[PDB]
Amino acid sequence: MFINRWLFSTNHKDIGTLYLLFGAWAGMVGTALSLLIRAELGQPGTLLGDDQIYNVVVTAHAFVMIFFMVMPIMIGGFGNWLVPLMIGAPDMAFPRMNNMSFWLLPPSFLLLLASSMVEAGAGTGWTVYPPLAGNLAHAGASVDLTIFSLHLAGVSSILGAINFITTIINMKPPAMSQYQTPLFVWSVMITAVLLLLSLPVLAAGITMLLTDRNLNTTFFDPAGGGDPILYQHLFWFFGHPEVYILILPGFGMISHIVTYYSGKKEPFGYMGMVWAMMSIGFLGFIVWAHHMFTVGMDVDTRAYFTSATMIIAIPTGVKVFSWLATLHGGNIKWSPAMMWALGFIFLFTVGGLTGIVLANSSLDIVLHDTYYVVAHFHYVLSMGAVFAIMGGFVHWFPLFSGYTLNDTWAKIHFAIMFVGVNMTFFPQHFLGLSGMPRRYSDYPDAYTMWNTISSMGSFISLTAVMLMVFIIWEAFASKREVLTVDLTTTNLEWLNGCPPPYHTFEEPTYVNLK
Amino acid sequence: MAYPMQLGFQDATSPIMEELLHFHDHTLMIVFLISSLVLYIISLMLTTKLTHTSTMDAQEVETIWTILPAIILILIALPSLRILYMMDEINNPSLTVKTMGHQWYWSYEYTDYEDLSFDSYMIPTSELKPGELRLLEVDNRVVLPMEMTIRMLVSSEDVLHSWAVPSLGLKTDAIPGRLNQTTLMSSRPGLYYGQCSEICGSNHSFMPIVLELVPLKYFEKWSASML
Amino acid sequence: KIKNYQTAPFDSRFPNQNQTRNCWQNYLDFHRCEKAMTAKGGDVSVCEWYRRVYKSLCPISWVSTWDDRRAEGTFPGKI
Amino acid sequence: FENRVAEKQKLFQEDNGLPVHLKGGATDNILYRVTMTLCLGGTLYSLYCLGWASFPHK
Amino acid sequence: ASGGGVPTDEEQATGLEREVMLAARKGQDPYNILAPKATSGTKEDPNLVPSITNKRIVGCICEEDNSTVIWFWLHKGEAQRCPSCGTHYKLVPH
Amino acid sequence: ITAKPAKTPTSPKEQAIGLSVTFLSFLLPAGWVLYHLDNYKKS
Amino acid sequence: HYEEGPGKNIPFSVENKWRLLAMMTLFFGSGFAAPFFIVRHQLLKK
Amino acid sequence: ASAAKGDHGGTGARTWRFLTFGLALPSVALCTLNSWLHSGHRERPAFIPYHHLRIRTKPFSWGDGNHTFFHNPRVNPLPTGYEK
Amino acid sequence: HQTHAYHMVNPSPWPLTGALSALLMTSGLTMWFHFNSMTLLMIGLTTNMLTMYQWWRDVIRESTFQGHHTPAVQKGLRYGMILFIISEVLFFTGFFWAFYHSSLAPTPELGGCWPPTGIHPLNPLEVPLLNTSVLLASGVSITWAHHSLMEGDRKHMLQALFITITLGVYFTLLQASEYYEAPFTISDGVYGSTFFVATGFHGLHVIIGSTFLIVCFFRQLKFHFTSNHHFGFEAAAWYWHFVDVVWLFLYVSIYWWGS
Ligand SMILES: CCCCCCCCCCCCCCCCCC(=O)OCC(COC(=O)CCCCCCCCCCCCCCCCC)OC(=O)CCCCCCCCCCCCCCCCC
Ligand code: HEA
Ligand SMILES: CCCCC/C=C\C/C=C\C/C=C\C/C=C\CCCC(=O)O[C@H](COC(=O)CCCCCCCCCCCCCCCCC)COP(=O)(O)OCCN
Ligand SMILES: CCCCCC/C=C\CCCCCCCCCC(=O)O[C@H](COC(=O)CCCCCCCCCCCCCCC)COP(=O)(O)OC[C@@H](O)CO
Ligand SMILES: CCCCCC/C=C\CCCCCCCCCC(=O)O[C@H](COC(=O)CCCCCCCCCCCCCCC)COP(=O)(O)OC[C@@H](O)CO
Ligand SMILES: CCCCCCCCCCO[C@@H]1O[C@H](CO)[C@@H](O[C@H]2O[C@H](CO)[C@@H](O)[C@H](O)[C@H]2O)[C@H](O)[C@H]1O
Ligand SMILES: C[C@H](CCC(=O)O)[C@H]1CC[C@H]2[C@@H]3[C@H](O)C[C@@H]4C[C@H](O)CC[C@]4(C)[C@H]3C[C@H](O)[C@]12C
Ligand SMILES: C[C@H](CCC(=O)O)[C@H]1CC[C@H]2[C@@H]3[C@H](O)C[C@@H]4C[C@H](O)CC[C@]4(C)[C@H]3C[C@H](O)[C@]12C
Ligand code: CUA
Ligand SMILES: [Cu+2]
Ligand SMILES: [Mg+2]
Ligand code: NA
Ligand code: NA
Ligand SMILES: [Zn+2]
Repeated sequence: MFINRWLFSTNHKDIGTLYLLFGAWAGMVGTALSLLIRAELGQPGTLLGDDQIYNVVVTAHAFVMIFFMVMPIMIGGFGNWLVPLMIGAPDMAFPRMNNMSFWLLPPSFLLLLASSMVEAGAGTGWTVYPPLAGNLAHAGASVDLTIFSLHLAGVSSILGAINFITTIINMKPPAMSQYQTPLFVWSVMITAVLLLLSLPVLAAGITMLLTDRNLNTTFFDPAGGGDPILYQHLFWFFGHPEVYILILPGFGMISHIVTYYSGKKEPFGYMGMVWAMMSIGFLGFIVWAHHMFTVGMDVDTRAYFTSATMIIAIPTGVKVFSWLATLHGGNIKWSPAMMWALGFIFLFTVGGLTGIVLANSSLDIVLHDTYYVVAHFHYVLSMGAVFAIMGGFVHWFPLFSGYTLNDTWAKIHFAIMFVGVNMTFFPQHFLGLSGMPRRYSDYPDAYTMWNTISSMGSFISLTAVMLMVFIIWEAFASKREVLTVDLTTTNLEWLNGCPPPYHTFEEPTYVNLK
Repeated sequence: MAYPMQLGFQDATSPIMEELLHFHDHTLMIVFLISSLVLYIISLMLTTKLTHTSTMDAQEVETIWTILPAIILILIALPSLRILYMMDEINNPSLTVKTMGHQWYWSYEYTDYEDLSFDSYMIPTSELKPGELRLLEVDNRVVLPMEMTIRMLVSSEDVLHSWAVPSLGLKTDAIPGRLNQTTLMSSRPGLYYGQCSEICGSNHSFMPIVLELVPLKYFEKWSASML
Repeated sequence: KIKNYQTAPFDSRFPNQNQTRNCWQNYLDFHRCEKAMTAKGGDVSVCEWYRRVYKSLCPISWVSTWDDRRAEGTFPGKI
Repeated sequence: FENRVAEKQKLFQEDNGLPVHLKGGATDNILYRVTMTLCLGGTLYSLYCLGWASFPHK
Repeated sequence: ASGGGVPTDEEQATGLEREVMLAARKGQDPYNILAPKATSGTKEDPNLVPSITNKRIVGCICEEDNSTVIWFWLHKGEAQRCPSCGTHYKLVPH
Repeated sequence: ITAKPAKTPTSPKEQAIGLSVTFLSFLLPAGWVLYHLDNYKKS
Repeated sequence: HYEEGPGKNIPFSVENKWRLLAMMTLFFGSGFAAPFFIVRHQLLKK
Repeated sequence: ASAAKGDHGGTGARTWRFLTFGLALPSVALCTLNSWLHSGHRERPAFIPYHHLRIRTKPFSWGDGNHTFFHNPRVNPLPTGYEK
Repeated sequence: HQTHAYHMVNPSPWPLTGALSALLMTSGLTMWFHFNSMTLLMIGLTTNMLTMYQWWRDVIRESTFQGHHTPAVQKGLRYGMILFIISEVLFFTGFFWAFYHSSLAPTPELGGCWPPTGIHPLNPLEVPLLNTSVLLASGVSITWAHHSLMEGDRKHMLQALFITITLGVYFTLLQASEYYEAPFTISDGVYGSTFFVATGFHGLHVIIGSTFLIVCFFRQLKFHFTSNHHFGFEAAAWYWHFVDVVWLFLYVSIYWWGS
């Protein structure tokens, strides 16, 4: 029964639990990698004494955080747990294919581990640009294992996207239109359309890299008439959609959390929030070359990409102001989840605004490939995704587990984390403006003070992660079983109790049309 | 070069870099304002016992918060694009210099008249003369005439690199098989520093760029002294 | 003998950041011209402009590789 | 050929508690064990190969 | 030849597919494929909510085009009202 | 949210144990590797 | 059929909080330790 | 944009069989003829060791490492030229 | 029990064996490319084929034999197959992008022209045109099969599907012969790279599609399909039209425009 239940699952909740477990474990790996990065930079000189290893650590840090921590937690974990419950469905459309999306990830992760253990690792950047990632500058198996790791993660998410789109379109109650489905369900649907369209292009691109490295193709090799910049276009045609994939389920959870702890039955401006997510998803496909403003493109192309990129601020701002307008007039419950969501709104806004700075290709000449970009995305992506994830975990942990957290401990954990991430990343703006490149194992002496402070910040967030583990233990250790939650009339996922039975909605909800 | 505890951009050495500084001041003011308004409004929403939990109508307020961001974006984009098109307009240089990236050093070619070329390596920390800068000096600097429009052509003989000099507002990727152009104009004599800006392997952190800007007559003497 | 040559001027055929084709075209132009001028009545001095431009713009290793391949019979452009 | 679908419908609807991947009878079990043995053995072999490839081989 | 030899659903559908097909013939919806049409929802004319058991979750879209659905368990016994719009619902077991 | 009283309450002493054990499980292995970095770099 | 309810819908036991603490410590500690040991492995390789 | 054919009234199997045998398979027959007229081998061209062709940055994982997967000795020269 | 129409699937080992097969194939390719051995790759290919066979066998058991494919379940499978085909279109789009990027801006290494110096393309009016007529014809014949099935005509469904499969096999053998006769190779710069990777992935999809049609052929022989319920046949036809449309784009782009 253990193997049948946990290895042969066809249950959306159990598969969601596997994803949350996997993502949490990956989060520990990616955190350890981030601390090694900051240890190398925490004083001038060399710590590891091997900058190829440093580059391998940076590369792995990013792949682990994006592909094994954020997307499995948001889409595989919260998506599988919550989406069928929020639409009253009895499971996902393809419950058995769903289990394969999960089980592809431990092999994917194993292939990434293998990449770093054989030869000298893939010290390429998570972008894996040729020719550095080609078979002369990265000879041997490491880059190919990385490519295969990405193929398996890609198949996992493409099939998961097929599952979520089908579920959400096809398995709502017959009376419920798409404009009666909760915003988190919208956010997953749109994220899934972005994955469906973007990951195959990445797959095409890394497959061409594979064949340049092993079958004597020259897609990216000028000696055969190829072009390194073609790889960049294919990569970023996937990679800009990817960053919106990483935040969109977060936007969906934030809408639910802010609504809930403002004591509201609904988010402010629902159709605007749907519009804004669809607009961000659409614009997210026509901006990718803002990752390429220094490669030598024509001025009119740089002008188009500057302009198109900035337009995304308009729908994003509608969502930010609408969250504020949801708080407006609320009976505010200062829960730990609410704290995470409030920190999200502010830190995501800061990060989005430095993204608008970078959108200006003239200024990006001086800021590209510097710590200003690192600061931008650790605000908007790293803090953005982590705070939405923490807010969602604290809010829904009692649903998934049946047990309550200690709220005081959870607030302490929030406080430590908020200090730690801001001490870590805010000084990196100064390092970027003053010209410190990213992807460096050591820096000119002038940059010492802010690197020292940033590394000290990284340890504070380590203390938070450790505390988070203790807090989860304490909840399972004390076994305070949930009785009731408020606002179930507008939060259907709670209405089958905590945790819900293995099968829910065997008798579907009754919704009439009138 | 950067200096300890620096918060902003290196001092501008070229007119285009001055333009960027003014454009950044303009944009950062907007960033500060919007960030601070969001923070304020969060605190405003959270500091009253008054409530209103029934459905709120959204249409009117959404005109404001699409039109006003649209106007702000236009006020960023107009100076942004003006500077973009300035950088691109015809500058008619008096000198072309090529630089080729390698793992891990730069080489330079001055082939307008004489066929001069040479390699430029970081000085190891153990060899720095007293008072010289760790990770930044090179053995052979890029001698150039000040107050003159110079065409730099950038490429690579192996992996990607990127040739950058922050105080001149310059960063151009060095791509094998491709010859990227940028223009360089220093308002001042002196030494101007930069660092490889596209990850290129083991020693990415250790292949810096040093320009040495001098009056034309001294540039010519130096050129002349190379034959 | 019109010279006063300093460096290659702006060429409206090649107005963007990628200058590869400008180097390539003048390299071809010079060598096509220098071949033509081995007919009866020709001197390579007429080819000088292309020569100065490609020497100014082209990386030395590109010129050297192209020269080597012209001598091997493996140059892929038409001269 | 004749239409024998009804007899397969009777077989696969028999209330014997078997999951669908084993409900055809003893051949299903054989094919399953072959498959799983190859998968788990290959996975063990792949881990062996990682170990081998993780260290320089002289 | 333009002949035959392809089974029909009536001949060969089985299991739940066949139950759905047969119920559709009789105009019944035991598997909840259709959205029910509301009554006036008064106390005298409550919406009648079938269930195989003694409680079922109702979602109430109180006005046409509301995006917010109001969810609650409806129990056997006296009709209950939507906590948002007050329309009445009465469970009819099975 | 409302909840039944803890089935198996975790005293402050019990918490101090779980916290210390948790923190040690992160810190000791990483500490061992980092302490011995120079023993690695010289091999 | 499977067990349901708090502490029964998970692939690890919470019957004993100290056994749990060992499990969680091995679980999260193994993931956190792994990058330090891979770095060690690469530094030691040659 | 519908060719010069023209036969509906309630589409069906009979019409699509008519297209299959009356248009589609005749087209295949005609292209098969066309093709099995212009078949026969062309003069293979002088070998020139162009550096953008016969690329070898890593040996192939079969044979001697220097032959492509569907190598045809009559028309595929190696980096050093045609085979004996 | 349930009173919805959706399918609660029995716990299954095939997701796990499929995921492990993926680990074995990719680590197997790595070992082939770098450590001169096909062992892991052969195990992975074998377990992948075993996984697909048993998984789709079980889907047949669940639907033809157990009745779980209600109209709602079928509707879900229609969406799933359309979405899968869309993802496959985007995969090919990446290869077309690479082709147009290289061919619209030929670099000096090529001769600054397209086709590159030294490349002698196939004549698109010879076997490539025949292949085009073959796949177009099989789109007509599979539509005849579809209508015959809907009209209850077993014999003509089987004839038309047989013709469709025969044309798919003919395409594959023609393409195998053209690969062998081609005077250029995958190592012939970006021309060979784009040609063989793009037509090669397409050829793989022709083999996949043909195999899917063969599965349908045998299921039809065994009377699995009704005149109204036959989604495996509809999915294989959709997939087959997708393979035909990709070919037309390849023919116009790489063979004809690129020659
Ligand atoms: C929670 C705490 C954790 C601890 C870690 C730190 C957290 C961050 C809090 C820190 C509290 C932040 C208050 C504004 C910071 C601006 C500092 C500055 O002087 O910046 C200067 C400029 C460049 O300026 C120059 O070229 C000239 C510099 C010198 C000016 C002349 C005076 C000479 C002396 C200067 C003395 C200092 C001046 C400062 C003047 C101070 C004015 C406020 O650099 C930059 O652009 C860097 C900007 C990065 C872009 C992000 C902007 C959005 C942030 C708005 C809310 C803060 C979020 C904080 C993140 C969250 C904070 C809550
Ligand atoms: C969660 C992930 C995430 C998100 C959501 C974003 C959002 C944005 N990003 Fe960022 N980005 C990354 C993750 C993300 N980014 C990553 C990982 C990289 C680097 C990859 C690498 O190189 O490794 C990166 C890199 C990156 C670059 C390339 C920089 C370079 O390498 O030189 C650029 C350039 O334009 C950019 C711009 C933006 C913009 C304009 C947004 C916008 O969508 C932000 C819109 C939000 C706001 C503007 C705030 C809220 C709005 C209001 C309150 C309204 C009023 C505001 C105005 C009128 C301005 N990003
Ligand atoms: C007959 C019609 C065509 C049918 C298909 C033929 C075989 C293709 C098999 C799979 C095709 C998919 C990969 C395409 C990779 C390259 C193969 C290109 C097609 C082909 O077969 O190309 C041949 C070379 O094959 C070679 O290198 C060897 C190829 C064998 C090793 C391939 C290893 C790479 C596989 C990578 C898979 C990545 C998949 C990722 C999917 C991710 C999804 C998200 C061409 O032979 P040639 O002798 O060079 O020139 C002929 C001269 N007379
Ligand atoms: C470099 C080498 C890389 C190698 C990577 C290898 C990766 C994976 C190993 C794959 C093994 C596949 C095993 C067969 C999977 C069959 C899935 C399937 O057919 O899923 C179906 C749903 O997907 C649908 O329809 C529509 C979708 C059908 C998907 C079929 C499988 C495709 C797997 C590869 C996809 C790649 C993406 C391509 C685009 C880039 C059925 O869903 P179930 O939940 O099962 O059942 C529901 C029941 O009601 C049925 O009665
Ligand atoms: C030489 C061998 C080479 C091997 C490599 C891959 C090989 C071959 C794979 C060929 C695909 C075969 C798929 C067979 C699926 C059979 C199961 C099936 O068709 O199942 C049908 C459901 O469809 C469904 O799940 C639809 C299921 C969708 C299947 C989609 C398959 C596409 C697979 C692509 C995989 C590779 C991707 C590309 C790589 C780059 C069952 O429903 P019905 O038909 O209505 O029947 C019910 C009636 O009888 C009731 O009266
Ligand atoms: C980036 C995250 C890292 C966070 C920093 C970790 C904080 C410190 C945790 C403690 O780590 C321990 O430190 C000891 C030193 O205090 C080491 O003992 C070492 O040093 C001792 C004293 O010299 C000897 O007795 C031991 O045998 C010798 O192994 C021991 O190995 C190590 O586990
Ligand atoms: C028409 C549509 C849906 C309305 C509904 O059926 O409920 C609504 C939803 C969100 C609205 C948009 C958003 O509110 C954002 C923009 C707000 C401006 O005031 C008008 C244009 C604007 C782009 C809106 C146009 C239109 O009213 C939208 C698109
Ligand atoms: C045996 C079967 C009879 C139909 C039925 O069983 O009622 C018949 C009907 C159609 C026949 C098939 C179709 O005519 C198509 C093919 C015709 C080829 O000449 C032989 C094989 C071929 C595939 C036939 C095999 C067999 O004779 C089939 C399959
Ligand atoms: Cu050269 Cu980085
Ligand atoms: Cu982007
Ligand atoms: Mg760069
Ligand atoms: Na360092
Ligand atoms: Na049909
Ligand atoms: Zn109501």
